[PDB]
Amino acid sequence: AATMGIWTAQELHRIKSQSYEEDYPVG
Amino acid sequence: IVSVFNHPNITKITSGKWIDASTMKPETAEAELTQAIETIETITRGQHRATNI
Amino acid sequence: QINASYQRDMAIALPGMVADTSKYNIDGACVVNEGDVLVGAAVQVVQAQAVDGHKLVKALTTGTTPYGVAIRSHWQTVNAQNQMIYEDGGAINVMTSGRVWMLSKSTEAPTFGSAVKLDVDGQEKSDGTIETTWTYAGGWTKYKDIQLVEVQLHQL
Amino acid sequence: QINASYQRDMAIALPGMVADTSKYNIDGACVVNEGDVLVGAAVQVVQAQAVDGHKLVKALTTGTTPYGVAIRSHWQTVNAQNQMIYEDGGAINVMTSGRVWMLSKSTEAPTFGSAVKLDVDGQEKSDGTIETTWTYAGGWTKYKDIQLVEVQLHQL
Amino acid sequence: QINASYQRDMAIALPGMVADTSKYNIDGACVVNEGDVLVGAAVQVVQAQAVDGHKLVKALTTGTTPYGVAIRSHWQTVNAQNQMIYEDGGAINVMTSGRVWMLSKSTEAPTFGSAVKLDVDGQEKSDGTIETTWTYAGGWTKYKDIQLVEVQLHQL
Repeated sequence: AATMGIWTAQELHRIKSQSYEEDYPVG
Repeated sequence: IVSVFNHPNITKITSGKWIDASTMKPETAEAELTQAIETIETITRGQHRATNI
Repeated sequence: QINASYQRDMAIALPGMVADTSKYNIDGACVVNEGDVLVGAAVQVVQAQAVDGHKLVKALTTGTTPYGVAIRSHWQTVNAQNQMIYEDGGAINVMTSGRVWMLSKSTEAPTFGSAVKLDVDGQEKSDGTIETTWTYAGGWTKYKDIQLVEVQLHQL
Repeated sequence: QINASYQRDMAIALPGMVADTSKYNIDGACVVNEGDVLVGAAVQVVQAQAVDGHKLVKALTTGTTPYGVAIRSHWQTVNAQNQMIYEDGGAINVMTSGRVWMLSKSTEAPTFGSAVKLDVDGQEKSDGTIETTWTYAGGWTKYKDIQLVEVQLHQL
Repeated sequence: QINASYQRDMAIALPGMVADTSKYNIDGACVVNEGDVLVGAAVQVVQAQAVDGHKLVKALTTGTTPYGVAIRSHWQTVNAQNQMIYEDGGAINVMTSGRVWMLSKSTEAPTFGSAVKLDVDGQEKSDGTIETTWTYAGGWTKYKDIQLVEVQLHQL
């Protein structure tokens, strides 16, 4: 069968509103 | 939970003792501080700069 | 034509569910160490910290002594292989006394008041190897194919 | 100049302190005879009055069976030799089940789940002559050169 | 008290990447069966449907014959174990002609124009047992802990 909870793992989750990008200097 | 001293991706510098047998080595202290600042400037290729010690 | 009405009966219990409101006791200062724990199976304590106070627990194996049984909690648990478990490196609720429904592997009804025998994987089974001091509380039901049994647990 | 901040830690426990709030039981209808009892040491019962209902207890001696551990209260004790004690002829708070901090005379950390042996004066010692039904709980600390251990007490 | 400037170089390769815009050919009417395929590894054809026209592909095994190389696609791939893969029962992109970057288990630079030898899991190896007709295109790069090589493929 399947015996799980009420709320899925995605309803209780946070995503940070900023991204990180690597820097490659031109010269 | 990993402490700031136990992270496996922070820069670590082995250092000679600043105080040995009750005498001071300000020259060594200055050199090591300058080396650390240059390292932080260098590794990020000028993207980030040290502010706090 | 003539009308009709129907009737259905709900299941009695679920794995890792507190049987009733008798005198019980839970432990929430436990942490899962090196593995995962199924909800409804016995656990063992590997080490208790001297000054910090936490208790490191894991799944039961051969040559060990049981300590408690995990229980259901909608907030502190995770969904895996279509079931509810406690992931590694997290808090866990361990019932140290009271009546609880737990998974079983046997095939016949147990005798009320008899001692509980456990298997090496931590689920109740007759003629098992590991000997405990818990008893059967007189409960025998199946939920959509899973075998459940009601156990009386006393503090170690 | 360079500004500075410092950090310090509190102690963990004191002798006779109740460790956890987990299913404890305290008997209050008790009286003391023949001397004084230190807070944090085992006591023995010498007589249970038939009709009055008070239990007469005193300090643990040789060839006897312990009954409980005195606990810490700011109102029922008196201050002698810079420590809190229960004077003769006064009511005492005795825990019969729960988790308590007991004075210790040993030198090696105990093993979780093992039986606890007492000395002839009611203080825990690793190798004692008095056998009990209580258990270790894993706590082990020291407050200003005083050895404390954590004991789980079952009802006799 | 002087300014400074720095220089960093981009990596030039990735597993399963198309090397350049020369004459290439992509089979997209296939389907993966019996497992999953790593991006940047050779594949084999189990059977071809006579009426429907779909081909059935799987990973390269012992004694079989390779047919193509899986290529990168931000839409058709699934992210698992920190890599791009093709899960079972989904459309796959096999590449049957052109220059491609492939995972390697070698340690030395290969000779331009030599024959490519594959190891038993569909990854290039200097001393493999599975022989092909594909050639080396000359490129030889190393990403972070990953060794990649330029392989030129022609139709079977």
